Amino acid sequence: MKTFTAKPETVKRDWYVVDATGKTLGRLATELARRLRGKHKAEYTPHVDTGDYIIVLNADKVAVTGNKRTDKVYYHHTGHIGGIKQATFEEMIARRPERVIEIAVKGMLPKGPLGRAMFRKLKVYAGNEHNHAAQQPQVLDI
Amino acid sequence: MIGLVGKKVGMTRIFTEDGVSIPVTVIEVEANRVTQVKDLANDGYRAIQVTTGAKKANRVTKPEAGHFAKAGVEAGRGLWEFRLAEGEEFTVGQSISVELFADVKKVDVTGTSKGKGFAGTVKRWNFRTQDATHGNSLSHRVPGSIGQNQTPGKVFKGKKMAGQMGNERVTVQSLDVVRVDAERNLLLVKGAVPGATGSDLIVKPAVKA
Amino acid sequence: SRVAKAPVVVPAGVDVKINGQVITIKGKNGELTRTLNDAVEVKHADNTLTFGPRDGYADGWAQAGTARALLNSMVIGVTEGFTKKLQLVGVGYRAAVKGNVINLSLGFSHPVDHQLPAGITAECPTQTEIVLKGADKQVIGQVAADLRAYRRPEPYKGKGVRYADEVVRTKEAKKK
Amino acid sequence: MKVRASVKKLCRNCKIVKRDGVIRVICSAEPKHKQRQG
RNA sequence: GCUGAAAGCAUCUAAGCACGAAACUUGCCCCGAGAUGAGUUCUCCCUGACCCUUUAAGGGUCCUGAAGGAACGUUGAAGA
RNA sequence: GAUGUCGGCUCAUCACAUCCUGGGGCUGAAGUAGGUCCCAAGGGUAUGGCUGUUCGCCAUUUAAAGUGGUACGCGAGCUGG
RNA sequence: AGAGGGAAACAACCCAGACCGCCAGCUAAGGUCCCAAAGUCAUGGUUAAGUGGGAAACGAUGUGGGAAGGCCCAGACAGCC
Ligand SMILES: [Mg+2]
Ligand SMILES: [Mg+2]
Ligand SMILES: [Mg+2]
Ligand SMILES: [Mg+2]
Ligand SMILES: [Mg+2]
Ligand SMILES: [Mg+2]
Ligand SMILES: [Mg+2]
Ligand SMILES: [Mg+2]
Ligand SMILES: [Mg+2]
Ligand SMILES: [Mg+2]
Ligand SMILES: [Mg+2]
Ligand SMILES: [Mg+2]
Ligand SMILES: [Mg+2]
Ligand SMILES: [Mg+2]
Ligand SMILES: [Mg+2]
Ligand SMILES: [Mg+2]
Ligand SMILES: [Mg+2]
Repeated sequence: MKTFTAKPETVKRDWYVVDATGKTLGRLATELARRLRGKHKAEYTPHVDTGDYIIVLNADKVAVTGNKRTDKVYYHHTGHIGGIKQATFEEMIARRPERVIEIAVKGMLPKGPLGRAMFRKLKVYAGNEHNHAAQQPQVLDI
Repeated sequence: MIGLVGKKVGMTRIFTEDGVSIPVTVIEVEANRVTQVKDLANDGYRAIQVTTGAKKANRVTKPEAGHFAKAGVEAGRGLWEFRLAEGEEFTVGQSISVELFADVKKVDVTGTSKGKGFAGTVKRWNFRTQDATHGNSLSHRVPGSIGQNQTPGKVFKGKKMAGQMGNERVTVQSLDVVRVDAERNLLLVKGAVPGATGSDLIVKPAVKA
Repeated sequence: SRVAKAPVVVPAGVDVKINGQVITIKGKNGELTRTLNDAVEVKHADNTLTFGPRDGYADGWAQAGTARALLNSMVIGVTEGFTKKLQLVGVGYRAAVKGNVINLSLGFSHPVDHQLPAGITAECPTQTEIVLKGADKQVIGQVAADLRAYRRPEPYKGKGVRYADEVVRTKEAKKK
Repeated sequence: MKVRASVKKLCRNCKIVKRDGVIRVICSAEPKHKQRQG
């Protein structure tokens, strides 16, 4: 008798809303990474995306401890020689606040085609409003 | 301020009565007709879409014809957009003439530079030619070294090499307006502007001083 | 502590209004408002004010001693206000105030004009003197620093904008 | 300003201050005594 | 630097506030929605039957062929 | 059972322990001009005579003629002193 | 001439010596927020430096703990006359 395996055709995914106001960036990202991957469902299988769709509101209101608001640096290389760009946390918030949460979660997801598929189920919004009311997303008080 | 779309007629000179020759570029600026107005509500940004010139009815397609008929203007040879500054209002179908530059002192002219085709590094990047004599073997106009040894082990992105030169969008900034001839649809700017004779030019007031 | 353990007597004519942590004070010289730190609660009483370290924060006593000194100057600003005097030293140096803008001639090739912030008054009893008056002790001290910054007193002849009270220590140019 | 690894009080008026994690010596009397650890 | 305690003083700092460079982020120019996160706006075009089958994002026949595109030709200050 | 070895040419690229330009503190800083240290790598940073020379010396400039890494960068790019 | 697990990767380090099969269980080193299997475990402390997650002489009213000492309501320490 073989171990059960979930099938991509028959797996159901729910929609959730999370308010990132005041939450610690990292301790919020781990909970998102769990549910985006499906580690909270008994039918979890490694090669199938059994996760949920999650909407994150108020991404610009996310909190960090210590001096990380001004000292956490985000590096990236443009591919051109000498093209090493950097941006601290608070200017990432001022310019692209959604990128902060997306980057943190992306690092906690598996790397590869399936990991990139899980990341598509994450909808991050800087403000308080979202236009996914048609999906009837359930409040996830995390 | 918004700009206008004209055509490069050519170059000539204007003699000033005090004995100074001013090299000018003649730009034919016919009436620019507004074909569409975009606003924050429907498009998310404020701009106008203008056309100019004329076009034979047998060369306009039904999608383009319906766009001009929506505005109620005759079909031109193309469409161009201009971002509206705060306070500028325009209505569709309104015609804009060259006298808009009556008090403008300096302009920026945008055009498509003349195409040089596939150009070597000497012409395209001002590389130095190697020796013509003194033993040089088949290496007179070649670019020479293109990198360092194994440590990078690659050629860096953006290296200057031979390739297509010209035939691209080029803007010349802060050109003095010598004369605005409204009744003849002429605009004389001092200096040279990109593009060949007969190419389309976009003339805007100078964004800098 | 020792500063925070001295209650601030609020005299008659001035009133206080505590709203959680944000405090405001009105008086004849104007009104001021200021948010205090979360590490300190201020207890209102009869015409005297008491500051103490709110539990849950280790630096309360250090933070408390500031609020004491903070509103102690707030109550002085709404009754007596604050005054600082600058005296210009040097030939050609002369200041004149029109409206809320100072017109200083500090030997520059261009006139320097400093715009007063809302709430601070100025006047020049003479050409080489300027007196400022206002309610907030921090703001009047800041404005005086900016005017002094235009031409700081040099150590060879004392020329430049200086505080009327402070002493500049000059030195001679070593010959030979 | 003397930028050295060993900052010390050079006279009676020198005061040790720590500003932004940098030990400094400020002297109200001798401007030569101004130091900072670095 | 201002205010200011810890530390009755002092203190640019611990709470708070202000300045401060060709560096940084913008501003200038160019590319840019394969930005697969593939966006937006405007306009245009197509409004027939019928059969089969395991009956579905199914297959097939007849009729129909638009907007537009490509091809071909004359070519270009566009171009291997 | 081969990793072509100096210098030059061409073309570079990075580091900052900065030569110039920018911002400062101190000065045995009057001014001009310097000395020294701190911050700063955006851009810039000679042509000749002699020598295979790197270097150096010399002539004359320049705001300055920076120091290093890159197989003492670069011969399936040139040269061959 | 030695696989397996750990040390990110890593013959020689740590755990441990692979006869074969199992979609059983218990452990070792090492681990238990996510990548990535297991404590967002419990109790009491310390650190504010992202220290942890590289380094010396030496410098410093950083801060925790401990044991004494000098002076002091015959008024000390600081400030002010
Ligand atoms: Mg051509
Ligand atoms: Mg040459
Ligand atoms: Mg040959
Ligand atoms: Mg490589
Ligand atoms: Mg071989
Ligand atoms: Mg080099
Ligand atoms: Mg440096
Ligand atoms: Mg810049
Ligand atoms: Mg070499
Ligand atoms: Mg080679
Ligand atoms: Mg030979
Ligand atoms: Mg391993
Ligand atoms: Mg065995
Ligand atoms: Mg077990
Ligand atoms: Mg796990
Ligand atoms: Mg716990
Ligand atoms: Mg570390």
